[PDB]
Amino acid sequence: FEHATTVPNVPGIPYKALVERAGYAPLNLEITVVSSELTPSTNKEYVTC
Amino acid sequence: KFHTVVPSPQVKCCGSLECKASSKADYTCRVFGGVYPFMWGGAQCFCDS
Amino acid sequence: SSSLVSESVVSLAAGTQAVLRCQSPRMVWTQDRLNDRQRVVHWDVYSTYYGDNKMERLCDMYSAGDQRVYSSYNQGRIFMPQNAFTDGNFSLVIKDVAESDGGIYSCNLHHHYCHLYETVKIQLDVTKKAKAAKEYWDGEKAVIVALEGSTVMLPCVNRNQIWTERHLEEAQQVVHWDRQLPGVSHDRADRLLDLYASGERRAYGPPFLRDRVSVNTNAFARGDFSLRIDELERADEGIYSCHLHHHYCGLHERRVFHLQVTEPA
Repeated sequence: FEHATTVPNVPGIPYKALVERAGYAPLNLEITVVSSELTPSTNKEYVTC
Repeated sequence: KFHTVVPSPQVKCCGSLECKASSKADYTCRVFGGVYPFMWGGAQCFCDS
Repeated sequence: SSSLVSESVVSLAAGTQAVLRCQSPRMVWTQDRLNDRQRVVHWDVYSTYYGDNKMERLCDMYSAGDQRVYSSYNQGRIFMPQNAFTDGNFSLVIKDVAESDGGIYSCNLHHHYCHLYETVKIQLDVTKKAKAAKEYWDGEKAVIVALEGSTVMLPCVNRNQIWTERHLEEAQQVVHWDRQLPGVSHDRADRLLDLYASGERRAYGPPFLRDRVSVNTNAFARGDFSLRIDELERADEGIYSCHLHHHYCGLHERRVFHLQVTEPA
């Protein structure tokens, strides 16, 4: 089963959700963003000193 | 263009075996019971399935 | 003077080329002295429980370097003390052990300049809750039946000077070939040759002896200090002693050959 959510992008804030389907008991779903990593693309122009 | 690696199958004679995952790209595994491999020499195992 | 490591006896005839083979791979020396005293402590976990599961290299740390956590997810989860090299403590901390974390961890310290290494194994078995969490010894390691969902600490502390940055006189490999002639005492033996990792070489005795008594040309590039004694004279007998020293690492090796020469009738 596929189930979507919108989770705040902040570390150490668990998000709780469920999944509803007939004939099956609800199942807990915990999402945690352990750590972000924003890596950009760069090119070396030159070096001075 | 890629090339499929087809390593020799791990045969267990008169025993039981299980799959194990690996780090190779696209690694796929599967076990099969009831095998009875044969060769130009003859049977490579001797037990009925 | 170097403490006893290897002692041997040799016998040869006069007019023959003797080879007293002194060698020590730990006397190999690196031409690069740029902070060559780098130490890397890293933790390698193999999850033998999950069948044949590829081992995970959780964390690296370099003396004069960062504690890089290999995988982004493990960031925060895996922790090692920041003063690890300063105090010698290299234990690991897993903030929340889960079934995925179970396995045999192994801390490994590596010293580049000495080309030395050490390592110890510690197991981490994950049990559901505190009714089965404990620690024991299997026979080669300490095993922690860890509390799932809570912090667990895997210990290893190497209390040795090799893994600390206190001043060590920045010593480098040096070698002294002496020859205790018959009737002479050891550590008073007339020096035959002196070598240093920097290529410094000193010879002793008459020039003919220096030509005959000679150590290989690239000793420290090979960790070899074999002494050739060409066209042996019966006066070239005695206890030859090669003292190999590296005080920065603690090498104090002695390699001895009791070369007794004989003559025809």
